[PDB]
Amino acid sequence: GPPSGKTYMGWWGHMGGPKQKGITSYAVSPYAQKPLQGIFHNAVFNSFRRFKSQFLYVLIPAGIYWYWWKNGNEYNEFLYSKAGREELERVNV
Amino acid sequence: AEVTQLSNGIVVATEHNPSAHTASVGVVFGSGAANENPYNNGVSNLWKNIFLSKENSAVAAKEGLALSSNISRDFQSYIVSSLPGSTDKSLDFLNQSFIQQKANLLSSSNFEATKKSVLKQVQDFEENDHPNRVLEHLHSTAFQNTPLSLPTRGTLESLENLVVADLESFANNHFLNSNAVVVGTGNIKHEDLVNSIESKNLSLQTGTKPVLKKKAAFLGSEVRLRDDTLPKAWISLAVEGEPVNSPNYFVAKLAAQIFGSYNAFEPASRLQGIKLLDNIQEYQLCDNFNHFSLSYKDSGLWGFSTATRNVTMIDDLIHFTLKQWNRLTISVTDTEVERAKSLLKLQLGQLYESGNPVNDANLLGAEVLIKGSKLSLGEAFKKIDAITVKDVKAWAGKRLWDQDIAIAGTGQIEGLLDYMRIRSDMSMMRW
Repeated sequence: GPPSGKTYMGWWGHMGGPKQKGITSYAVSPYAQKPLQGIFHNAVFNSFRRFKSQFLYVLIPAGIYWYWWKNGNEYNEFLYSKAGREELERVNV
Repeated sequence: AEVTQLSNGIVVATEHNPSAHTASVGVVFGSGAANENPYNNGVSNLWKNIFLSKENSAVAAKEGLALSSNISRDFQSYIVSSLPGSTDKSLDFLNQSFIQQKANLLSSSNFEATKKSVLKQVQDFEENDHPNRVLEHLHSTAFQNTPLSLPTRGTLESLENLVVADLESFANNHFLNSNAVVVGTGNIKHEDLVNSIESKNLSLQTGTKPVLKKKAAFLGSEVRLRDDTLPKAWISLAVEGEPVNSPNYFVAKLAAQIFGSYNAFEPASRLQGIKLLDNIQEYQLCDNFNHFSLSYKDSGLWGFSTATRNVTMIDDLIHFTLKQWNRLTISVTDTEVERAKSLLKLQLGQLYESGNPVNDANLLGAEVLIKGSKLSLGEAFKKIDAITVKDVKAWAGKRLWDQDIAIAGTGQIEGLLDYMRIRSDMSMMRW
């Protein structure tokens, strides 16, 4: 097969990261490891941490656009009622 | 040949070889590297090297006595070799070296020079001897938080904290009467050694060594010492083996012998009768490997260590090796068992009946410390002849088929995959 260009991911053995030295791993078999030991206290406190650091960036745009949609929908159902029909007459023309 | 044994609190066990030209006489203690907490670690190495110190070796060499020592997981030894006419001189020297005094060996200058030398040797071992430090990390992660995990060599961070008080505390707690066996191998008679010990006094201590609460327990884990600036990729991999005094001792060793050892550069090593070689020689997956069946007092290890330069095909090496390991449970043939019988008779008779008396002294001391008497080689050959294929299949189903493994590696081990594919390759899914 032909050669190809320089990529930024190699394969197992020549992956292409920087050379690393003196960094040791430690892992235990999952047969001697108890899974889901960290669901209780975890799904409460870590989930509250993940919500607290991260909710306000979602809650302010939702608040802005929901308030703007609600004000627009309220103004719609105002001016297509009997009370605002002359205003509908002057803004539709 | 014959091995005799007698007792007075000390244990005197010999092997009168009248054909040999030397005679080794020494004491083999029953403490080892597995009897240290992780803060005084390496104190046995430091006793080895103050016994082999320059002043002590000079005083030994004045009479024509060569010293020798050994630090294992289970047993220490302190062996003095001489001509067969100087067994009294060797006993009196060993008496003067350990029993009669220790303060002249433990002077300030001798201790500081020896601590400097062992710190140099441990650093040189740590950064230059790669397959042995892989095997030491394999022990350190197979048996972790448990006293069989401690290396015999000691660690740099602990060994620079030892002072003379720890040496004396270990000596008072482990160099004892019941803990020791005095061994004479080579060209000495048993009656001469017993009459010469009773001619002196040679009483080491009162005895009754620490119990050591934790019992060794295997723990499947891994450790990865990845160093990209090394030319090879050294990797050991083992399961929980058989300890000594087990009925599956020779079966575990014969299972190690089935897949043998290999060196890719030797021509007669590439032609062995192993079915792993047909898979391993095609794309040159490794440079060497050896299958080991290590047996300790509490537990053991069974696995293989290897080294390779083909760092992109390490997973294929592990894959074909472990599929060959899975062949033991299902379909190991009769001819492989007969071949492993013949080769294990060969290497076992080379090990126990080599010409060197100090190795005989180490082996006899370890065996009569653990199991009270030495099993002679003829009964060992009968026990090897009693093994059938069904025994190997039952042992492999007990110990190999879908059991946890322990992995240690250093060098360019990025090609080595995760723990889970290596663990899941222990069972074939096709059986």
